[PDB]
Formats: sequence, structure tokens, C-alpha cells
Amino acid sequence: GFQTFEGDLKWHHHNITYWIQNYSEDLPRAVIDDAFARAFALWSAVTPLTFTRVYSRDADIVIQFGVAEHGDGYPFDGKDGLLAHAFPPGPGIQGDAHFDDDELWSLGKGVGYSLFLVAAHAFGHALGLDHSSVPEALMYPMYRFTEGPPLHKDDVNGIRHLYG
Amino acid sequence: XPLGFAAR
Ligand SMILES: [Ca+2]
Ligand SMILES: [Sr+2]
Ligand SMILES: [Sr+2]
Ligand SMILES: [Zn+2]
Ligand SMILES: [Zn+2]
Repeated sequence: GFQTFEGDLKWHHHNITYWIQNYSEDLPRAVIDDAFARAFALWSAVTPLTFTRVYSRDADIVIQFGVAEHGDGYPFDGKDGLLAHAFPPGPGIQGDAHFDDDELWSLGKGVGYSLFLVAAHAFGHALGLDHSSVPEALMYPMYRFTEGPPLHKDDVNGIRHLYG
Repeated sequence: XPLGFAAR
């Protein structure tokens, strides 16, 4: 399309802030907070970045649960199909991560989609990663549930090409 | 635009 992003699509400071704008009712709020924290911890271990929760829209990464058209011109599609989407680093809408609340959000072993795995993937984009063509990689574009460690070489390779 | 994650 004609929409273009600003900048080089990577962050240029080390303390990345995030704001949880709202919550799905599918899981306890503290459980959602923890799922997001664990997803960020995956990436903080392998980058020089830290992730700090803040409490206003003055944040690098704004996290939102939404249904159908939810404010950015890129509507969700109801149950299944698209699970979440995320924008690459930069100002404004860039950096942000949205989750489709027409999904049933669960954690490992739950009957729905893993919020942890989807967030880990979405946060990858919010740090600057593209989709991978490596089928086992976290950044492969299709959801799959695993109980094994989410990161693969291709994911780490990609993130280090951005941050060292 | 955003990149999206899709269920099968
Ligand atoms: Ca959906
Ligand atoms: Sr932002
Ligand atoms: Sr829901
Ligand atoms: Zn959105
Ligand atoms: Zn994706």
C-alpha cells in the first residue's frame, strides 16, 4: 500500500517500555501480566534490552486486546484465522502489539490459543523481526503449540543482527 | 501494515 513506516525499524534505546491498555476476560489479569512478562523475558535474555511496564500511553509498545475493527485500520477476523498482529519499532503506532479477543486465550494445555506463545511471536515483530521461513522457528508465520523452548537459531540470529 | 500471526 501507500502506508510507510518511519525509521530503520529497530529500537535505539535499551529500556523498552510497555503499556497494557486493556485485558481479555479469558484469564486472570495477573496471569495475563505474567504471560506477557515471560514473553518479554525470552527476548531480554538474548538482547541488551530490558522491558519495563508503564501505566500511560507514553510507552514504546502499547498492548491491546481488540475485536474486528479496533482502531488501526487493520481489523481482526473473529474466531481463529488471524490471532494477533504487531508493528515494527519506531514512533506512534510503531512498536505496538494487538491480540484478537474473539479468540479464547489460554496458557499451555488450555483449550484455546497460548497467549504466551502468541505474545512471544508478536513481541518479536515489535522488536524488529520479520517472519521466518524456518518451520520450527518462533517467527514462522503459522501458530503451532509447543511445550519445548520457543526460540530457535534463526530467531536468535535475526535478533542479534538487530541488537548485537 | 502490521505483520500477523495465523492459526491453521
Ligand atoms: Ca481471529
Ligand atoms: Sr508505540
Ligand atoms: Sr476471548
Ligand atoms: Zn491492530
Ligand atoms: Zn508474525
